[PDB]
Amino acid sequence: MRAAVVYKTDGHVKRIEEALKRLEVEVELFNQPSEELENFDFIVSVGGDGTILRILQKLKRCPPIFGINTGRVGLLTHASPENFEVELKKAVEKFEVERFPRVSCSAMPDVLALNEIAVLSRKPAKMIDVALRVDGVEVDRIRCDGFIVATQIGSTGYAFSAGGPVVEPYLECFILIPIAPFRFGWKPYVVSMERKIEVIAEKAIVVADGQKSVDFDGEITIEKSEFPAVFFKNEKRFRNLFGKVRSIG
Amino acid sequence: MRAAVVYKTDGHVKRIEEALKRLEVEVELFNQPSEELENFDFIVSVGGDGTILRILQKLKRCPPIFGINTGRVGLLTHASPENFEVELKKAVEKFEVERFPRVSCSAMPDVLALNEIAVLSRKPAKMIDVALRVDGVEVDRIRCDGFIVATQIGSTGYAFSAGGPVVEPYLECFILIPIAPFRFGWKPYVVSMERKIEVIAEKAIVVADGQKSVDFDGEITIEKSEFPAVFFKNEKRFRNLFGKVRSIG
Amino acid sequence: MRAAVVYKTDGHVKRIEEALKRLEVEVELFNQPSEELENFDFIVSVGGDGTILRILQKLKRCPPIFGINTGRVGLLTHASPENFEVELKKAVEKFEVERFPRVSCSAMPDVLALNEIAVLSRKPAKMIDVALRVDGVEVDRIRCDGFIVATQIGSTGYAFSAGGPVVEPYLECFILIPIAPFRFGWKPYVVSMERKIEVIAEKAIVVADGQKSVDFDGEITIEKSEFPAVFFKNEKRFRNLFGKVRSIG
Amino acid sequence: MRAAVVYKTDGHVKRIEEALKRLEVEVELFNQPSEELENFDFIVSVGGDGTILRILQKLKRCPPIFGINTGRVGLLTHASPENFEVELKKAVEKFEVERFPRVSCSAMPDVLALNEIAVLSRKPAKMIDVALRVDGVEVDRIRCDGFIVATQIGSTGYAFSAGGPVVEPYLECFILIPIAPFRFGWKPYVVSMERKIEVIAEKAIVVADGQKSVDFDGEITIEKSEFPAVFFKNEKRFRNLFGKVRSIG
Ligand SMILES: NC(=O)c1ccc[n+]([C@@H]2O[C@H](COP(=O)([O-])OP(=O)(O)OC[C@H]3O[C@@H](n4cnc5c(N)ncnc54)[C@H](OP(=O)(O)O)[C@@H]3O)[C@@H](O)[C@H]2O)c1
Ligand SMILES: NC(=O)c1ccc[n+]([C@@H]2O[C@H](COP(=O)([O-])OP(=O)(O)OC[C@H]3O[C@@H](n4cnc5c(N)ncnc54)[C@H](OP(=O)(O)O)[C@@H]3O)[C@@H](O)[C@H]2O)c1
Ligand SMILES: NC(=O)c1ccc[n+]([C@@H]2O[C@H](COP(=O)([O-])OP(=O)(O)OC[C@H]3O[C@@H](n4cnc5c(N)ncnc54)[C@H](OP(=O)(O)O)[C@@H]3O)[C@@H](O)[C@H]2O)c1
Ligand SMILES: NC(=O)c1ccc[n+]([C@@H]2O[C@H](COP(=O)([O-])OP(=O)(O)OC[C@H]3O[C@@H](n4cnc5c(N)ncnc54)[C@H](OP(=O)(O)O)[C@@H]3O)[C@@H](O)[C@H]2O)c1
Repeated sequence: MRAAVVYKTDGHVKRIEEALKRLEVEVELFNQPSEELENFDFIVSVGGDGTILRILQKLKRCPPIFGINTGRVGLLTHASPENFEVELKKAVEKFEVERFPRVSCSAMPDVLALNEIAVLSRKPAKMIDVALRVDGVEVDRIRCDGFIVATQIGSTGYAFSAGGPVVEPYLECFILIPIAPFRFGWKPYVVSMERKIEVIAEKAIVVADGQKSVDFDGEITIEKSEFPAVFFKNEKRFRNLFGKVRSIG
Repeated sequence: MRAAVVYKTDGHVKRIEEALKRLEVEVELFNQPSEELENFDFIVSVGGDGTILRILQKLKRCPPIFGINTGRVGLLTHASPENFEVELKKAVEKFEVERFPRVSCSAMPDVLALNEIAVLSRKPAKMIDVALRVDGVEVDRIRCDGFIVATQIGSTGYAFSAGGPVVEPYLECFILIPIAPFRFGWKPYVVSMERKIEVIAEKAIVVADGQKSVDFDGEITIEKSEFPAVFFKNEKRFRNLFGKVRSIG
Repeated sequence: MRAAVVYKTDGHVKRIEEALKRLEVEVELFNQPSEELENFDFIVSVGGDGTILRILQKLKRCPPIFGINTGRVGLLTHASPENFEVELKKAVEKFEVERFPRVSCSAMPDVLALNEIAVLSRKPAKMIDVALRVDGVEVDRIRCDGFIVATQIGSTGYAFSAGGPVVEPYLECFILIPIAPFRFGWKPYVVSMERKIEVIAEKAIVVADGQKSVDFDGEITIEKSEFPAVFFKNEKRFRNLFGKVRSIG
Repeated sequence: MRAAVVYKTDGHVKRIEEALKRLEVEVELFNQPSEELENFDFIVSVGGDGTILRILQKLKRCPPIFGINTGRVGLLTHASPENFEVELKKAVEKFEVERFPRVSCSAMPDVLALNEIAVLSRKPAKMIDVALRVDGVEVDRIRCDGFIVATQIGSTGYAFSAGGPVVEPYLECFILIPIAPFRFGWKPYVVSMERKIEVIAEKAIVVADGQKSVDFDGEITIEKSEFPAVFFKNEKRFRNLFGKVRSIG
């Protein structure tokens, strides 16, 4: 059984490597994400949530991810440098896995997103007229700095800052919310993730998980992909959710 | 086949009779909701969403409800007097039904709520210290005027005014949100409606769908019941939601 | 020179007496607010902002107030038990005074409010239809749990929880904001404090600084009074503002 | 008495020309704003609030402005095509003036802003770390898509969409609010326009009234300038505000 250790800075890589060693696991260190990662039994992320997002941009089929939070808040991580040994041991031996859906939009067919797909204007300080449709029905048209289509996992990211609700990890759904909407009233919409999202806009740009982006004009489609992000089951995922959220910043 | 027609004011009760008559349906009239409605094939509600809420408070087993919106906005209704005869026939003929979960708290053992269970302070202009727990884990503790535990159907009611998100009718869940929270940061939480909610508060009052209340001191649990609200299927429920919401007043 | 010392609990009332001693000031201890306080050169509040709100309720003319916060946050206080001495001496010796307007409403002529005048429904969990006029012009009609009319000082109290903006102490103005407004869109309005505020509501109750209330039906008017609250000049009032607000709860 | 008529389209230029001729006012046509407008007794704007903003960009000394609204909502406007002839005559005959402050940025020494000075990220979908100080005191530090420093006039513009409050036209003040702030809690701040604002951020751009922008790295300061925007007094500005704000989109 071999595993890949991905890291941003040399942080705690030494000890993490030795721990995987004592658990008799072959190790291969990575300076940065690479599609080569698909060829392992599981991955150990060392950094933050951003690290895990970058790792997932290289994966289609996804081996179990165990994340180590090196910073402040880690909604996607399993432990910190302080207790990764105990947890890693439990994860690597119990080998219970857990899945969360990933999305894709027609403008970038090969990209998958865990947090969200954002439609922003190309120039800063410029609005865009965005039309929104889901399962064919026109649900709204609004002028804003951009529009967010996020998963429940994304509810704590960009959507959160736009004023969105925090949604439980285990409740699948889309969160449609505008960024700086110019209208008297507006509300975030929470709909089923089985539905098809269509966003219509001119002189815009699509961004997925803040990584890959492509300029586009007209209309794009967003739906649930077939390749979820996979992690080892975090027994306290729900419990930690509320505490981690109050410390965001 | 027999149907009970419940009305707020006897303004159209005649036309409706001469319509259920044409459809060969035995008809009975009730000026005020009653446990007897439980002995009919279906119920016709004349008035507003409130009318429907008042009817439900009398039903454990719930015959299919066909609502005729008397006024402005009716998220729970099926048509207005301007076209009820048409939509009524399609409903009675196809007889396709739809169900939405109802909840109950321990303070009032036999009452069901379609919108929410709200916990407010007994005296106006006075705060209460509220503690929240779902499935055992402590999720929050905050000072506020009150706290709402709503279903997705209630996401457009009291919860909406407290700044909650608009949630699709076909996505089951709990919107947990405070009313006038006295704290720098706060967010609504959307969790699976399969979980157990617990609200701990002193000098408080519990209200179900705005109909039945009762004072309580301490803990009360809220959870999904076995007796849903049953309505005739509304083929356009999803599309008409966004429109009706923007006109809420 | 004699000064009154008001306290809720026996907290640090001792050392505070001994400090006013070394400053050659005559002391008079009060277990609770009294209209008597008007006959002093200055008052020393020992408790919190609530304590100061309760003291001001019994003062038409207001001798300089010096607050000591034994609580968590005190936007109206000058020091904590840890440094009241140094600050008390500076205040009493330099004796520089600062003033903030107080408001009064027609329903309760003799009452003055430093934070706000709030219009709430008599029964909890019930909305009230509120009409708002400023200087005779109609500004808004809305359904809500209540409606707040606050000063810049109250901007961090009830109005804050209703979603209002924090206004610095030295910018005189009114903050009009509803509690749980039942409407798609709504915004807090910030108008000049020289204007006449008019609130029309049935089955309501008016409250001033959360201390005095009167049931009322019809229309009440609110405007700037002639008896400001008077405190010793607080040099760091402004810079302290932003830190104290983030800790509110 | 000579006046310049600035228009965005051939619209009602003809009828406006006869209207002024019929008033013994010498007129001149301008397709696009010019620094020459400073050489007229008054200016007639045809278009929307944007037209007015673009005209102000070329004026230090500001001759009175009369606005005719082509669009749907014009908070800076005076009349619509349907009745400009009437209002125009009352304006030009009474010649009553009204002034509103414009602020200036240190990154663009000669530009004036009526709505706001906004600091945004250079790249879309990228946050910037923004530090805020007013009158030399540290007020906040937050990660966001941007930050807005608006005047009461701008409170209905960008600040509005960022979730800021509605501040009446006659209450001079600054509105400090972030765009898509990534933090659990946050509040818009309203401070006196006599204070000095300082925004600190790297890899950012400053935009004035959404017209002129420059890249900056470090610290910029914003203060009230000496060159106000001037308009013919709008008798119903205060009452029309609430109506216009509720129709924004
Ligand atoms: N709020 C905003 O203004 C804003 C702007 C752009 C992008 N974003 C979010 O960040 C992602 C793209 O990031 P980026 O490459 O531009 O920069 P980062 O990834 O440089 O910035 C994103 C920040 O958000 C944290 N984060 C990411 N996903 C999160 C989640 N689900 N819940 C809570 N925090 C989360 C990151 O992890 P840390 O613990 O690991 O460091 C980091 O602090 C998007 O998926 C989007 O959700 C937010
Ligand atoms: N926003 C608030 O401040 C507030 C305060 C108390 C109660 N409520 C809500 O009203 C219910 C209690 O009713 P009540 O006897 O006090 O007064 P009503 O029932 O007198 O008032 C409730 C108002 O909300 C509308 N409504 C009801 N259920 C709704 C839903 N699921 N989505 C959108 N609108 C809905 C009703 O419409 P119809 O008659 O008009 O057609 C009615 O206009 C609760 O379930 C709660 O959700 C809201
Ligand atoms: N946010 C809400 O939901 C809510 C509900 C009702 C009343 N209030 C406010 O409470 C006051 C009525 O007093 P009460 O007898 O009901 O309660 P308290 O005064 O029993 O409770 C009020 C709480 O608010 C704090 N507070 C008071 N004035 C403040 C101000 N100007 N800025 C920031 N915090 C302030 C108090 O601080 P200390 O701990 O220092 O006393 C206390 O924690 C009114 O001024 C009203 O604005 C707020
Ligand atoms: N909310 C947002 O996302 C956003 C984004 C960028 C800029 N803005 C605002 O627009 C200005 C820059 O203009 P721009 O070149 O980007 O495009 P515009 O000027 O093309 O767009 C601005 C829109 O806002 C309206 N507007 C302008 N000033 C206003 C004010 N003081 N109060 C209420 N509405 C106002 C305009 O009205 P008319 O159609 O009648 O001219 C127009 O619809 C800035 O001063 C800023 O306040 C807002």
